[PDB]
Amino acid sequence: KLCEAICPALAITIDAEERIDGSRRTTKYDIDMTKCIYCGYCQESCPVDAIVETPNVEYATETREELLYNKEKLLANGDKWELELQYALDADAPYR
Amino acid sequence: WDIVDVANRWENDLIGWQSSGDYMQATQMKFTSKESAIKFANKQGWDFYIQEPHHRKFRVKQYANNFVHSYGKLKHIRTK
Amino acid sequence: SSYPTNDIAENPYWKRDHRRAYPQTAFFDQKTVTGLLELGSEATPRIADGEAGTKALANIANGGVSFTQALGKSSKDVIYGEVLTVNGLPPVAPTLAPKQWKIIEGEAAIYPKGYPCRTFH
Amino acid sequence: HIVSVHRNTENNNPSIPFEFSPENMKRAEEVIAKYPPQYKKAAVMPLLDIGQRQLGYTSISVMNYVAKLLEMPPMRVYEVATFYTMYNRTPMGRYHLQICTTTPCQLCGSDGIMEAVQNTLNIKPGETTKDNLFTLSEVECLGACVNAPMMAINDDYYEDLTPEGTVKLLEDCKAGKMPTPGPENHVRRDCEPASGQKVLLSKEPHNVADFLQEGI
Amino acid sequence: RQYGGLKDQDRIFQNLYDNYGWDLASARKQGDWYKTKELILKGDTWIIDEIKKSGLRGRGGAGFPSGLKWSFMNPPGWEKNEGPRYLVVNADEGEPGTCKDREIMRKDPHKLVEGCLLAGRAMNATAAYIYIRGEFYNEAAVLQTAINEAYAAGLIGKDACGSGYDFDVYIHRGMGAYVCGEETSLIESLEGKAGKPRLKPPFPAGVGLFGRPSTVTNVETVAVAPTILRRGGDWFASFGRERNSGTKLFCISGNVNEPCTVEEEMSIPLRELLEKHCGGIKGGWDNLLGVIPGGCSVPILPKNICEDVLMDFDALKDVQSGLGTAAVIVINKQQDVIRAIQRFAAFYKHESCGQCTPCREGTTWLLKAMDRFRTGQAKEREIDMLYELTKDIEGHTICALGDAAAWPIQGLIRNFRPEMETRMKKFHDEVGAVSVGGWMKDARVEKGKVVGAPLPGVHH
Amino acid sequence: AEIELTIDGHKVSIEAGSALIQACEKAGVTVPRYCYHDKLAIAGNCRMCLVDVERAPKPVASCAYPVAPGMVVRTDTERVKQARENVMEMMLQNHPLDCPVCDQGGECDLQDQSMRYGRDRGRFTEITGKRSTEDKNIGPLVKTSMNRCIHCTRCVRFANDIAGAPELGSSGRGNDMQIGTYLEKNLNTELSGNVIDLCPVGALTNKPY
Amino acid sequence: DAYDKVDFDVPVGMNGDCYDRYLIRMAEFRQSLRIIEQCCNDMPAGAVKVEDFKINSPPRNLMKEDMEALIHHFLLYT
Amino acid sequence: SAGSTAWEPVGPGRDDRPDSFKLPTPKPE
Amino acid sequence: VDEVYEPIVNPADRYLQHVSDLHQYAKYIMAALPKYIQGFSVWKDELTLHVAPSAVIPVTTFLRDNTSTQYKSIIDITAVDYPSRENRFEVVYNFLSVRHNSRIRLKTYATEVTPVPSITCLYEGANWFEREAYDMYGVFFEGHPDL
Ligand SMILES: Cc1cc2nc3c(=O)[nH]c(=O)nc-3n(C[C@H](O)[C@H](O)[C@H](O)COP(=O)(O)O)c2cc1C
Ligand code: SF4
Ligand code: SF4
Ligand code: SF4
Ligand code: SF4
Ligand code: SF4
Ligand code: FES
Ligand code: FES
Repeated sequence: KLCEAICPALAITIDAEERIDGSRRTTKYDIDMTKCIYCGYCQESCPVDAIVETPNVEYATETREELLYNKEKLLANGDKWELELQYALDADAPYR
Repeated sequence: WDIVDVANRWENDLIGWQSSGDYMQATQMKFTSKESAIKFANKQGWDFYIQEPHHRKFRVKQYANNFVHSYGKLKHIRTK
Repeated sequence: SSYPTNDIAENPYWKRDHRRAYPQTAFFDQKTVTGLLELGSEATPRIADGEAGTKALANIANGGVSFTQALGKSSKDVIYGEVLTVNGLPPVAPTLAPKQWKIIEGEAAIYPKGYPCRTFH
Repeated sequence: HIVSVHRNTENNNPSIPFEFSPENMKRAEEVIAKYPPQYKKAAVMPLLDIGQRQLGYTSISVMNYVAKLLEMPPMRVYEVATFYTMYNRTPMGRYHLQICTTTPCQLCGSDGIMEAVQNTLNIKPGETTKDNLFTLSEVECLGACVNAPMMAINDDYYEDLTPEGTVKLLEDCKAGKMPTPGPENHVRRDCEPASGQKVLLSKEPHNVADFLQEGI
Repeated sequence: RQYGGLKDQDRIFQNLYDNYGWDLASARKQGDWYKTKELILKGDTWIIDEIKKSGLRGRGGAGFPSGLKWSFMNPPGWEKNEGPRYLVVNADEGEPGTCKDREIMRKDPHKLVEGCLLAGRAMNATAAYIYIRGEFYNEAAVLQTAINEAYAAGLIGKDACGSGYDFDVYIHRGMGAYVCGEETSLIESLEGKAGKPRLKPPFPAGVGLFGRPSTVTNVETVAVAPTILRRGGDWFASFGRERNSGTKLFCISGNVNEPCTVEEEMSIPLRELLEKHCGGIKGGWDNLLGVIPGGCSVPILPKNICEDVLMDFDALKDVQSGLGTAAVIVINKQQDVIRAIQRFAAFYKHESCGQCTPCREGTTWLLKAMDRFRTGQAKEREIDMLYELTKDIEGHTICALGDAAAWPIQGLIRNFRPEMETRMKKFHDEVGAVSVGGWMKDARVEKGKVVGAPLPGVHH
Repeated sequence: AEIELTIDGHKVSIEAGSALIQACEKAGVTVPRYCYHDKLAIAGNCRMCLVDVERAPKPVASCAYPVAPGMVVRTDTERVKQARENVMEMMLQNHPLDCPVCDQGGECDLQDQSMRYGRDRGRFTEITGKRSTEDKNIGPLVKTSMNRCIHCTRCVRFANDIAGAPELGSSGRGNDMQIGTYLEKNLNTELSGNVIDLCPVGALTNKPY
Repeated sequence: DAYDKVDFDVPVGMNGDCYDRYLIRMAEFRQSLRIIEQCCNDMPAGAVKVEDFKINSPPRNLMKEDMEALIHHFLLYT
Repeated sequence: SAGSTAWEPVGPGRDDRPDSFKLPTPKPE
Repeated sequence: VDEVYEPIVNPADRYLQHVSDLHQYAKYIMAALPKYIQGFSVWKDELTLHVAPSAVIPVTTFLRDNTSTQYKSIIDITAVDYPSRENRFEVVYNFLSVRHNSRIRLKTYATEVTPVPSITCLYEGANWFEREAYDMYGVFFEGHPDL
């Protein structure tokens, strides 16, 4: 919950609990992209490189409720763009 | 400010966010002393309850009391 | 990195802690200024020794002597040397980093002579 | 390394009973009487060693019985047994080899001693042999730095050792009589310089009553 | 003047080599238990002033003058405390290199017993516990035997020596700990606790054993005392320099031709001690790399400073060292001094009580570093890092073991730096480059373990 | 009886036999601590309360030094700052990088006092790595992660002195010291959760939270 | 920042009109170009941020390996 | 803002008053 | 570059002489207008003069017209809320002298009902800044043509 604290716009909203295997994990992770300013402080605070910001910009919609991203919509977005994220990380991490 | 029940927080149906209608749920003025607070409140006409603090009571502490003589049965055995 | 900050041995933080060394916000009311006038300063004392001078400070800490009184009780060497200058002129608004301007004309200049703009170094 | 946690087993658990014999009980009370009646907890160490000798290792049952006797909570016994190292909380062998690897005994050749024992027994420090006959352990200085190198076999110091001597000493302890303590072979003697004494060369001592002060 | 001539006529610890009996019949011939009754009837002030005029200093390593610290037990208004007053003897002999307190009990126990009785008289003690190492089992059984003979002769017990002073003597066999040799951890061991030290204040003389006043002495420090009292004090001042008076057992050991244990007057030169009472160095005086004159708790000395340095507290202190239990540990040039120092660090890691932070952690850092400097897996600037790590310990601890874990590494760095740097160059040529912390370039955490580099010291 | 003394130039009065840290608290001087809690017995294991007293050569423990008339005490001079940095270096050698999963993040004294009285960066890079330790199972209400212990002995003192649960103790020796019940037990007391509020580090944490 | 360690000139104009301001703005274009060329010719090595991890977040190769750096990261980003 | 630090973050600063503006200390005697 | 060398330095040692100069200048001004100047502070090449609402127009005239202090430009006006005070507001004027290359400050105090004199009589640029401070904090700037 460092991404939830440093975010200027307070877009992020998280709620955790102990998973069945005894680990720490999330049950809720939301982003209101109508609150987001795309600052990148959230990809800077995470000490595990989970949350990232893709180079994608082609995600316009016809409704404002498709922009209240939840955990499942983000996990699939990361499964999709992983190859692009690996390129950007392999050429950005040393400076970051 | 003290809460007004109906309009403090309630869960949204859409995504699970917590809503509100109380506009003073996050405002917290800070003052240097009690008298300034009370004056500012009265000048603005707000009704207030004062919460007098609770301070730790001073009592002597010695490292020697850990190692004192028991003329009778040991009450408890110390570890450290 | 830079060397004396990446040095692993003789690089204590309390020497390169420039934040906790911050310069205090000094405050000077008329009381603290008349004492500097009736008395002096650590650089130019004019104060009596012992508890006598201590209570002399105390007389000014409270309203015992005023600023106009000690402005009129100030000899020429006091004013002309601690309020004004030795020459008698008042000080001017100081500059931290002064700038002596200079003009460039002709060929070096950004614009030729005809245009209504010039060039300062 | 040191182990500070216990996991119960069929041979070392609080349900195994333990009880000092009449002899060790009499000795226990003679120990408890060395100390003030209220600070009988002070006795916890010698009683733990008495149990460690009656029973070859210091089990949880031993600790619990002693804490019963001294009316202390057991955890204040478990601390004591864990801290001091001579309380062996695992089953041991018949012959605990305690070899000094400290700087003096190393400059006098203890590494060859440890290697000879590691090759003879084919055992590493902190291990036990298939016979339950030799529990090895490298240790710190044992107060015999002058008669270096050295070793110990169940509270008995064997001194001024050589690898051949340590091998054959293990061969004797494995089977039958073991030699008496002190310098190996007794070709040399305890703390006198090996060449022979240079200092106290007489056969009757100066009695201090012959040189008293003019008072008294 | 020039010293080192102590003749047998002045040697206190006769029977150091089993020339005579230790039994009660033979200690009488030696003069033990001679006129103790009148010595008890002199009083506390005469005994204390005699030990004061004598200048008898501590023997466990801290040369605090005796007589003084015994007087601490006798302030005004002590009787009104209404309680027992105990005495303790620090016969624990955890100090690698040290052998003397063993010899003092397995050969001449009755001097120790009479020293307990007399220090107790001077300090008005009702008893005297003796803390012995558990590894010293047979020595303890002998001391109990002689203590029991003294009960038989009345020298200890009720109305000791027929005087008007009740006094018991109890043996307590400590089951293995170096730190328990320290003053306060000893007492907490006698209280049936872990041997974890206590802060000072409160001093033992005010609040000690079982809450009571008490005092912790070295075996030799009381063992000599009956003889200093019997024989007049002034002659003890005649030994040694002004503030470093008297005789002192020396346990020599190491790469010497003839390892030995001997008795000599203090302020004797180190070189005469090495050449005469022993066989000289193995390989010659110029086959000398260094010497450790107080055991592991003292920085090493180089050959230049062994040429003229007296074996006293003061001069050894003047060369940034000190006299401990006077146990000399000698080291030729055929040895790896760095291996000796890392061993001392592994020792102190094994004997830290684990109470205060700097010892708990700093000792393990020091071990992890010295195990690397042994193979060169380091940089040169890591040595100045190491000097700072020792300064992180040298004054922030409870007991003195933290300082004792620091100092030898300060002495290695002060003197034998190039050997460290040369081993490091040897690693940089023979294996590869290295960074801070022993990480190479190919080092990586693959499958739960580091694989791309050697790992010094890991045995588990 | 109340005495008088000096602390960073300020003068204060408190009763005899008192700890210096209580005096400093009276005079408002902020002093660090881990092992000292007001309602518990004293010990001196953390070694973070060190201050300079003109009477004694080394810095001394405010938590344990008795207060005496006329003693002068500085808490700002370079020796204290160095000693505090050194102690925190030592404390954070073998502390795991668990802050994100530690439930004390945002309310840990170790963070705050390392940021305030400690170094910007560490010099422990050793390849043999940090000490480890196993987690104990002392019951549902208290969750453990004992790689995070600093061995303050607040837990022990509370249990054995204010609660009456002497099952909690200090096993082992040295760096392998381990606070725990030597065998699997449960912290049977109705005051068990106050331990959670006492530990500065998140080695004992509330479980349903 | 470094405007004292790099050369440039300041245009000035009479008449106070819009034309003079336009000429000043174009002059500032060209002088800024001079400055860019100079800075590109002399960009010193070193850090780009204060080396005090109590103010500026550290690198990640330390935050993932050193304790004090992770603490400082946590506090600065909370 | 409820996560605000409980420890004082930056202690008292450092005087930079020139000595000509410091109130004189009387000589002790 | 093998090793980068950046010396360790305090950023405030750069200011000490300018600070002594500002102290002397403030002392002159307090001696010159004792009726008005209550105090002055200094902090890192920034001066501040503390006054009362009556003293604003006079001191501004001195700071605009006097030769040694030709503070002709008006950089800003700002109010600040300190509710702990009786007079919660604290109006702040910043000034500049292109002549001597210096800035200076000037602080007053006010309330939700006690107004402040307007310096539009002197600096026309204060019009908008005072309208801002009114709208933002509620301070009333007496004499203002269109507040
Ligand atoms: C950790 C530690 C261990 C010690 N171990 C011993 C020991 O085994 N034998 C000994 O004579 N002294 C040992 N000493 C030294 C002294 O016994 C003890 O500290 C104290 O100085 C008593 O010495 P004294 O009365 O003769 O002057 C040790 C000191 C420390 C700090
Ligand atoms: S980068 Fe976007 S999602 Fe992340 S903190 Fe900033 S505004 Fe919020
Ligand atoms: S792990 Fe990363 S994404 Fe998850 S809460 Fe922490 S900062 Fe946010
Ligand atoms: S320095 Fe080491 S041995 Fe001494 S008290 Fe501290 S932790 Fe224990
Ligand atoms: S277990 Fe927790 S409370 Fe107990 S000493 Fe360790 S850190 Fe402190
Ligand atoms: S206890 Fe340790 S891991 Fe947890 S927040 Fe504090 S410093 Fe971080
Ligand atoms: S060094 Fe081996 S017995 Fe002492
Ligand atoms: S607070 Fe004093 S050492 Fe812990």
